[PDB]
Amino acid sequence: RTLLSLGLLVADFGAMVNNPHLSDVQFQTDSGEVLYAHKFVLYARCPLLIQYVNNEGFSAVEDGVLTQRVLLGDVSTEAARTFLHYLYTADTGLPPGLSSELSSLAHRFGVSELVHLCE
Amino acid sequence: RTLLSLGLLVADFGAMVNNPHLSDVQFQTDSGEVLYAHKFVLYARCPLLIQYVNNEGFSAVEDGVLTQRVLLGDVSTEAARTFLHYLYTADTGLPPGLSSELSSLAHRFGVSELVHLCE
Repeated sequence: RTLLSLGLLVADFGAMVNNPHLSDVQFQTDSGEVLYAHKFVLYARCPLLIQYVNNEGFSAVEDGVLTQRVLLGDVSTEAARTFLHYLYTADTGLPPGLSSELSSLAHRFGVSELVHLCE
Repeated sequence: RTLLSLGLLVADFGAMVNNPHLSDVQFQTDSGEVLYAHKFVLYARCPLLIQYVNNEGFSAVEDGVLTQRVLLGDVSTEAARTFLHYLYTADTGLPPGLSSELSSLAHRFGVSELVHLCE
C-alpha cells in the first residue's frame, strides 16, 4: 500500500512543523511569537517564500548559532502555522475560520492549489 | 482534493533527492559515488539512519563549508538512491532488481513498512 507509506510520510513531516530541531529559519508574527521552519521545506515547496526569506530576512545569532528570522506581518500566528503545516504535509483539512488569512498568504507566496481550496 | 495537494508535495520533495542544494549530509558508496541528502528528511523519517550519520560520519569541508559524509558500504549506488527516494517521497513503486538490497537497508535502519513491501 502506497497509502500506508504516504500516511507515515505525512505524519513524519507533520512532526517537524514549528520544530526547532534542524531549524534554519524563523518567522516572527505581529504578536511577537516565533515559528520555527526549515529551508529544506520552504525551498522545495514555495520558491516565493524562500525568496522572501532571502530578501527580507535578517540574521540572528543564539548560542553562537546563526539563523535567519523574518517578520511576517499582518497575519495571525495560527494562520502562519497552518500555512507552514500545509507546506510540510499538504493537509487540506484547514479551519475555515482562517481561510481568508490563508488565502492572502497563498496568493502572496504563489501557492495556487491552496487559493483553490480556500475558495 | 487532498490527493492533488499530496501529489504536488511528493513531486516537490522528490526533486530534492540527491540534490546538493541545502545538503548537510553526504553518503559515499563503495563505487566512490557521493549521494547528497538532507538531515531534515533523515531525522524526520529514519531515526536510525540519522544516528548512523551522527555516529559513523566524518566532517568534510568544501569551499569553507562543512558537511558530514558517511560511508555506506556493501550497497549499490542505485539501491542507496532508491532508499533515499523512499524516505523523501514514500514511493513504493521500486525496481524489484533492487528489492534484496533495499531490504537489507530497511532492516538495518528500521524502516518496517519497506521490509513489508520488499517481501
